[PDB]
Amino acid sequence: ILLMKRCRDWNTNAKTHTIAQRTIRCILMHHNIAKLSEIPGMVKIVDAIIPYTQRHFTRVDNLVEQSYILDYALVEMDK
Amino acid sequence: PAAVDLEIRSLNSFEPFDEIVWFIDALTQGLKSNKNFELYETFMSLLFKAHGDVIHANNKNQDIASALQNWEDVHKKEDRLDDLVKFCMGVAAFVTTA
Amino acid sequence: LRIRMSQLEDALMVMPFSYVLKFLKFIDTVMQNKTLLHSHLPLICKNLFFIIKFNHKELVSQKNEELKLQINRVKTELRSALKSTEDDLGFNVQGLKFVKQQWNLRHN
Amino acid sequence: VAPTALKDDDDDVLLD
Amino acid sequence: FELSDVKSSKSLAEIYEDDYTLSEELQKAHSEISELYANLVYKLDVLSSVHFVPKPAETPTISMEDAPLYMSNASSLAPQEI
Amino acid sequence: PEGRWIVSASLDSTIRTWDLPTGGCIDGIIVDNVATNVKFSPNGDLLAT
Amino acid sequence: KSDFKFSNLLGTVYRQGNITFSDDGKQLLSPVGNRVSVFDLINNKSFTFEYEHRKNIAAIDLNKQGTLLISIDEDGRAILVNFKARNVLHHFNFKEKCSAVKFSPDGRLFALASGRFLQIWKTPDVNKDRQFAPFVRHRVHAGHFQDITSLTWSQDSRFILTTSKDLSAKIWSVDSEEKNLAATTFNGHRDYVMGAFFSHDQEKIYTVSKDGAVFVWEFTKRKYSWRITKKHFFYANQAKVKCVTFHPATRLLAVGFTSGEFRLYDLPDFTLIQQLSMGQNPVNTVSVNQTGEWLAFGSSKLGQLLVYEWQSESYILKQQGHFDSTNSLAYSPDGSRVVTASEDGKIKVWDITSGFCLATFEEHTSSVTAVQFAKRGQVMFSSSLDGTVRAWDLIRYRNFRTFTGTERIQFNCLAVDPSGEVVCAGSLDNFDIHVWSVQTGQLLDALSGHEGPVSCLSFSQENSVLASASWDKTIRIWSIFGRSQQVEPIEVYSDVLALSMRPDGKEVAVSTLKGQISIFNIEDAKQVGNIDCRKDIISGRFNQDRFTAKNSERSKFFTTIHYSFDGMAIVAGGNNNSICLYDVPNEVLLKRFIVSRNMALNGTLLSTRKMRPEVRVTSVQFSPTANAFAAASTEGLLIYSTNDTILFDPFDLDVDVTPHSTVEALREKQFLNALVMAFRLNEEYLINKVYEAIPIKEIPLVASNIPAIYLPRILKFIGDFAIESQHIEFNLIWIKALLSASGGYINEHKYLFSTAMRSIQRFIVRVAKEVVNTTTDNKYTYRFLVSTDGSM
Amino acid sequence: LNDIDFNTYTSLEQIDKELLTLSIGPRSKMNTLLHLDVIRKRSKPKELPFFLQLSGEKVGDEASVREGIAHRRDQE
Amino acid sequence: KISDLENKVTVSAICRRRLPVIMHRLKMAETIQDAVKFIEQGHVRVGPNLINDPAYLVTRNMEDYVTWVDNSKIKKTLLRYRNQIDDFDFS
Amino acid sequence: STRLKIVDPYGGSDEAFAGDDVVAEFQEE
Repeated sequence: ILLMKRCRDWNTNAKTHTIAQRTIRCILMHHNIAKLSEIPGMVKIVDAIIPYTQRHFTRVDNLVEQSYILDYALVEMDK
Repeated sequence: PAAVDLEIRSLNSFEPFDEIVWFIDALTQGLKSNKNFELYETFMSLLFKAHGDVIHANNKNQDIASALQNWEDVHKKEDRLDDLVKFCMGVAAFVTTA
Repeated sequence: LRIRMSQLEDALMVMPFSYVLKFLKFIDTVMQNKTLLHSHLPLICKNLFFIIKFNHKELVSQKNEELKLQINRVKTELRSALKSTEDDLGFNVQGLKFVKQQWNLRHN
Repeated sequence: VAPTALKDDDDDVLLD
Repeated sequence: FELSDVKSSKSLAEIYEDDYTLSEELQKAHSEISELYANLVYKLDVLSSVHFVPKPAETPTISMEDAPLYMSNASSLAPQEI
Repeated sequence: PEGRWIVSASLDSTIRTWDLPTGGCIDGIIVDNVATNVKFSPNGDLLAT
Repeated sequence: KSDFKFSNLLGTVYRQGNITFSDDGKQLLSPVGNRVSVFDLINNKSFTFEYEHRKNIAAIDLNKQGTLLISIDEDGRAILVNFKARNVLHHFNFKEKCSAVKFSPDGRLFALASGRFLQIWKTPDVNKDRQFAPFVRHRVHAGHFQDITSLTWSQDSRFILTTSKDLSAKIWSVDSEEKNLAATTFNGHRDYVMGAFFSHDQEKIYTVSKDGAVFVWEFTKRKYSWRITKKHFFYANQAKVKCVTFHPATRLLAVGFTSGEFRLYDLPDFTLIQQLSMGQNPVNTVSVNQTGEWLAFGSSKLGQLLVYEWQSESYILKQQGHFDSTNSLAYSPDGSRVVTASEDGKIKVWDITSGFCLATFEEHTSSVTAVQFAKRGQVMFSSSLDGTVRAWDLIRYRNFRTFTGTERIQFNCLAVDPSGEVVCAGSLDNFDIHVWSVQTGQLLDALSGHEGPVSCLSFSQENSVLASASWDKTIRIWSIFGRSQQVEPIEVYSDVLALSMRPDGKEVAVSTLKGQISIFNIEDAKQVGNIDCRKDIISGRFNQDRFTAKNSERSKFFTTIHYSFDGMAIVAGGNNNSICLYDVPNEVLLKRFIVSRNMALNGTLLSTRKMRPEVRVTSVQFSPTANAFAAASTEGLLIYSTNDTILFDPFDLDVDVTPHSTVEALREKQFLNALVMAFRLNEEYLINKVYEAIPIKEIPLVASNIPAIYLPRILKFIGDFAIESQHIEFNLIWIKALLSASGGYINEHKYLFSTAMRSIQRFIVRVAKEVVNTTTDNKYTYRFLVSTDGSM
Repeated sequence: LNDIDFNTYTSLEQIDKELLTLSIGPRSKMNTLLHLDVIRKRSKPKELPFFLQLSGEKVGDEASVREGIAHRRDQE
Repeated sequence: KISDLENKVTVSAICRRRLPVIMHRLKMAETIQDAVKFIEQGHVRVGPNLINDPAYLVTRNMEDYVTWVDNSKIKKTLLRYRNQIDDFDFS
Repeated sequence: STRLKIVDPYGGSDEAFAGDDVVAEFQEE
């Protein structure tokens, strides 16, 4: 109960979400998700984690796009 | 679009999960054809929406696991398109701007 | 980091080209330091992109073959460094959605 | 028929 | 408030019945007032309008108009709002 | 009207349709009386001779 | 230098008349006033026939073969059109108001409900060439003493049932020999008879009246005669039956009541399948699909149309047009969507491809005067007479901000900064331009200086300069951004009505009350060109006018103007019956369009106001795709497009260039020449042949070697071709080659490739991205399921 | 060559087997299937006993309230 | 105020806003009958729009901009008597 | 009878009654 409270708060801030995401990843893969869903309060904490995670996913994906400027540098400077 | 959904939950969920295994191989074969891509992809999404809990509960089952693995073995191949789309718009986003 | 964001773009805008080439060398040095990059990957990315946009026509002019190799390495590690992040983000959201549905079915 | 024309009972009582 | 000073039409069972089963009359009064304004709006509009102005216009009802169908209400809320 | 065809009439008592993209005659007619005039309608549904 | 043709009408889905399903059942034909719109339900596409009537359409019907469509106006003038080729076939006048028209199920004959008389006529053969006098009347029947409400055909094309206002249903025989078979009049109704139908076996006849009674008629012994065996009743409290339809094969009765609700019933058991309400306005028309699974409803008052799948209780179509005329229009920057604003005060978002209303906004109390998008395109801003300016997110469909003046100033024009941080609105009463901050919502300041009301506003997309116009006879250029503030006034000969900004941001055009389009250089503030419009405009004498049209001065000015994105053309509109497209550099008329020819509209040709609807165009804009332009008018949003491209408009031909010649170059593996030769011919079918025949290996070679002159054209072709094509990977390979090889040239000349490249971005964003978004989650959804431990 | 003979051309179903190609139909189909569920939810149309068993403060029995004495399963 | 609104509103007030009434106050026409003739013949424009219906009432903000039409023969007379006919403005 | 015969350039080249029980309704009245 305590941890996803913290990760929820951490997830809100873009400067600290990355730590939160990996901790969430560890739990999902080292626990029975059925037990997780049964614990009271997970769903309400899990409510808040979806939107911010999606916002982070929409971002960063855009940054990889801005990386593809570099292909233009290589191909152009190759010419 | 309804009739596609009218079925997909109607697929049976006992062990040995033959039809689900059968249906997965259909999308597996369909992807190999490289035709009707979007329709085949969205069909698999609806599968997880309707029977994802069924799959996860028995993910250790050999028959289902093998079918999923083959679908991944196909599905991994079509990640090239991700590179091509993701490249062009960035070059586009730059070319108009700078 | 100490430079304020409001003045970052302009500081990066004042950057001389020959000096800009050295900033690329610095980014290379960050890149061999995997942990340090992961700590501050996003801020590095924005500065690099703006610089490349800032002097794109100068960079293409440069023909140093070694400079190609410096450019090439910067991605494959950066792309992998980035690619891990979306995958972790993608893994979390999908399972996090799935847990939501299961409880909904249980309570509805 | 109109001049304009072209050209078991299962029981419901059951055991529970 | 004013208390009725005449005999009540309703019998104690009726008012007791009423208790068993902000104000509808208050929303009714809004409806006519809106209706009166719509009529009054149209009249002064047509006399002072250069161009043609058209006149303004149980069972389950179909929602004639929507604020998209495929869109989800949850997706319409910002993370901060959630 | 679409600028794709040319129709011409000559003293040999024939009306010929020419497809400009390929530059060849596509239809030919023989008229009893030489057609001194030919004109397309603005819509092109009609040909006046 | 392009030819624009009317394509479709958005903002109106149904005005009156009877709606009809296509025989295949995949298309719905909705009569829209003076024209008829056809909707492809399966493909979710829409278009409108170009042919038009003298007066608003009254009735329509399509043959089961799907080859012929008949449309009759309120005057009885009938237009016959080939459905497949969308070309008019013949014009005829029946010299009387035809209540209804129905083709025989054979299709050889069709029936017309004319007053209290029934006419049966013979169908022309489409295969035969055009006939001077094709229509021949088979017969005319005079049995009823009052107007015929409706008529129904027998499945065998031998009998027709008619319901008239004589409280009587009367049957006929199409064949004279079979007159004895069916010469009966059915009586018993206590109110007007609405619909008479045949059973599938045809032994039973069902009749319906406005009162809401259904009678079942059978031929039986008392020697044998028709009798009312069974009686049903619609016990609607006050609603009256307005329209009724029957499907014999599946036995469905769909009835629309005057209260605005419909009931679905099963006959003869009279089982109420469902009952629903589409509003308080009467249900005017109902039609049933050939299969009988789709039921369409139409109400004229609010112009409503709805298609219902009662099988699955789902809505195939639910679209309703503006009650008022569209005051303004604005395209999304990519052109995928268009937003329309009406005098009601409600904003509707429309999709160009589908032609359907995605969402509507009702927040504005009064008429919305203007609508505009930001440069980015995520957001749309609007200004209304109620005294508010509202900002709208089109991704989440929410009004995230509202702006208003201190004293509730009425706003008539609006403009948005390219950065999307500053907004400026103008008023017809205050003379000062209000400025708000988008992020904060506070009034930054008021830009004063106009001695007249501010008529219109615009921001330069690049330079970010503001140009303001008024009835002050002047134009003022405001350099709002920067440490110092400045105003540059330029005087003009007459009052300014409309203003358009050059996408480059170097020039501005203004339309004046004198009927002149004057262009000025912003940086220097001197005039550069002037165009006359007074002669070009066509204005029709109003029926109430006591003065001639030529002597009239009512409207020889354009109240709306806009540039072409290429920058060489202007489309202009106003309170008149004309849209004029000019060619700016040399000041001539390219082409002129007649916005309408409906006789009802006033301008086409002491206690009471003699006000009647008039033809006028509120606004006009070009497509960012550079292939269409739309004009807001009273009837709705007219869209003219250059899509068909039947014209032969070659570029740089030589005798060696030939469609045949190109093919050998493909056969001779000279791909580069074949592509260039095809472009010189400028034929889409040939270009498509060459484009799809180039192997993937050779694409980078060809792309590198394309001449610069053809680069803008090929880029436009791919963008337009890709948005609907199925070869995304092939197309995405082509763009990667083109951008990689010639991207630097594109950057050098951004404006030249602006339109073409934008279309490319639309394809990459509006379809290609969605593919990976669906692909990527499946990958992650996969990984979680396999990797995650199964439940206990 | 008949396609040339009529100045028309039909795009191939698939240019090459390795090349990805979508279905031959409207692109809104994919959106519809993914969000078909919510479309259904939005599209749904909008919606005494003779011996009255009343007790407590409403009937003036305030004493029962002071001393402490004081339907969804039906709806299902 | 509202109590004033009960009695202030009068038919005469509404008639006062009649365009035929108004320009008479502006002195464009000698008489109301002269006014209704001019509007029917089409010489009088309110803002950028022409009005041919006498029963139109001009709202206050439009009150300032009621005027003759540029090519009116009447206006040509107006500038002629005062001797400021400028033919460039066609008026 | 019951079908109009019109001689016009476009044409002219070449009853049973069923009703309800009113007497029963009237007898009911």
